Amino acid sequence: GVLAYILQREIHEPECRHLSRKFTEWAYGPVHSSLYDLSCIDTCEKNSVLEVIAYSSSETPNRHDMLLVEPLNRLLQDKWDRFVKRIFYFNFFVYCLYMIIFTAAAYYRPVEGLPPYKLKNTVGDYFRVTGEILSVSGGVYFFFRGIQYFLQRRPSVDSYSEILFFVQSLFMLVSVVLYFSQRKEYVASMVFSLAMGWTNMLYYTRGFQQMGIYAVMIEKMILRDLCRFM
Amino acid sequence: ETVNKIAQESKNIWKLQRAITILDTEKSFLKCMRKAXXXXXXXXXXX
Amino acid sequence: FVYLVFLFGFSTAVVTLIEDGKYNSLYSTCLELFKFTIGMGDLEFTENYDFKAVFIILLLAYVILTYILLLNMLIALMG
Amino acid sequence: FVYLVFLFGFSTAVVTLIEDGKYNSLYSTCLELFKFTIGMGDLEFTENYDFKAVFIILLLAYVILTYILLLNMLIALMG
Amino acid sequence: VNASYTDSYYKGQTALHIAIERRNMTLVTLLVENGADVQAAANGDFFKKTKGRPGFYFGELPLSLAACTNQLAIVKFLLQNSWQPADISARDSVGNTVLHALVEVADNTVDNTKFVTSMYNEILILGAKLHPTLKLEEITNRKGLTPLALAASSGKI
Amino acid sequence: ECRKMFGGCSVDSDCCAHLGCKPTLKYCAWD
Amino acid sequence: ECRKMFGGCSVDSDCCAHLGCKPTLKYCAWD
Repeated sequence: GVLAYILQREIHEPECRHLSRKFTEWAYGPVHSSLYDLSCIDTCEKNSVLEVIAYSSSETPNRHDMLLVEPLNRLLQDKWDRFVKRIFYFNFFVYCLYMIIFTAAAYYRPVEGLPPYKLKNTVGDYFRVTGEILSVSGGVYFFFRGIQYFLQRRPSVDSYSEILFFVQSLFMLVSVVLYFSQRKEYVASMVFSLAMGWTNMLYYTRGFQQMGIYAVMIEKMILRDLCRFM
Repeated sequence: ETVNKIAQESKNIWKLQRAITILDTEKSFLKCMRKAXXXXXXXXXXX
Repeated sequence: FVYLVFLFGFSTAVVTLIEDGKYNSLYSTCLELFKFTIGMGDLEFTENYDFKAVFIILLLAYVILTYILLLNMLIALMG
Repeated sequence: FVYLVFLFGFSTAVVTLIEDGKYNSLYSTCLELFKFTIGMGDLEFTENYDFKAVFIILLLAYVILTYILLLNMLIALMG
Repeated sequence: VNASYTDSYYKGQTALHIAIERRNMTLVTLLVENGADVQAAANGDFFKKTKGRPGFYFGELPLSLAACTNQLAIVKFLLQNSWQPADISARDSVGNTVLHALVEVADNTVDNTKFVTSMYNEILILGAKLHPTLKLEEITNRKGLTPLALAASSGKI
Repeated sequence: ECRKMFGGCSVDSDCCAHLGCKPTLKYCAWD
Repeated sequence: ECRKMFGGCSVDSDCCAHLGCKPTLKYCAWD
């Protein structure tokens, strides 16, 4: 309530303008318009009102804070309706191909023998080899992205999904080291990696009200109820 | 119950999580040129 | 859509892991896996299985989770 | 009444599709199908089956839907 | 007195629109007497459904406004004045008359129904008093809808 | 008849002898 | 190859003949 008050506590009196967060001025017999400052978007180097709202978790009073408007609700729509929605789908689609490739090499991997030597000759030995390199390369990006997340915020469930991504990418890395080691057992680790990535992929659906609800419910079953029963 | 609670929240839950998704991307998108005025078209009477 | 993703991913994971018998095909393996999701299955036959200890664990992961969270989660939605 | 309609129609569809073994009769086939609805079944035996790929799909359709919507829908009604 | 806004937002808004928006008889009166066009359509995005922009639609014409904002006296003065009586059957950009707009402005709350319902009544009483030949409730909006049929198309029960 | 090797049993198979219909492709494979 | 006695079949077994992989240890036991 106070958050909303501080951002939107518009003031009108002499010297009012410097203090006020919101100015609204556009009314038709029906109708009204509200204008918001807005500082929270402006805060950056500090975590900020917007940053805190974006980041904040496990408090349990959050539904309300996220809901706050105009800017928090208003700001998000402006950010995403204009461009963000397009950006996410491209990310999701790009991820999906990585998955098809990781499975395809794994699906079509040669029994051998273990690991090398690999002929890498012809289309048959050429297509699979590209996939294997591509999948490992795909693996590195998650590991690099994850480290920053650990690196940016060393201190301390949530976030549940980012955490899973790090686990899978590492699993692939373990397989790769094994592959260089060339032990047969290394597969099993890769097999965990292929399936885990696919289960991870379902996450990208998030931000969709039908879809977003399902992922959240699944996350809830596994953090709490399954974990407790197990 | 977890499913039911999630359902009651989920217009709202769907809303908060999205914002988080947008924020992380914005932070990692290179802080590339992007918007950086808010107002909401309104019409309730109240008249 | 969700079950299809979980099922598809799991099937792909199985197909790579051990061709074995009847798991060689994705169309058959998916059918084998769907049967598991419906809750009718024959469990831990193993025989002719590589990473079966690795594999039994994989089956426990997939089957348990699928019966446990997707079916109940969809069913919870249904009431 | 509803299960009887779904079951009866499905049984008729099966009876035409492949007499096979034990599916030749409607009284037996219905018994075979009811067993599936109760949730006890043996799946994708196939053997001596025509349009089995066509048929496995039919079984997936009927069994899945029946377990999935009628039983849950009746059961949802029950609470 | 008849110059209008040209930006996409307030497009076509005149001083008379504003006087009404502000519920100001005195200024409505004054503008009409110095010859404000009573049929001027305020049609910019500020006068249609929220982007959200928003908001807010009544559509367009002074009479329509004056009704949709529940302002009976001004509805009367628009239709009855010496200077320019409102055309009670005019259609906005969407084909809507004041009866159509009223249906659009309903939101199924008890006090909403109540005010729309009798302002509707009032318009008809004025139609029949002033211009008896006009079968008002038969007039179709762009999409072919009588006010009734719109009401029912949009669950304004 | 019998759908020899590369013979598709969606219907009418009746896959030959050494062949067996595998319920994905619906073709007949043996060996 | 075949994981003779005391051979662990987590992967690549392929447990020998007289041996059988028992799904706990993953080693190969026979007799």
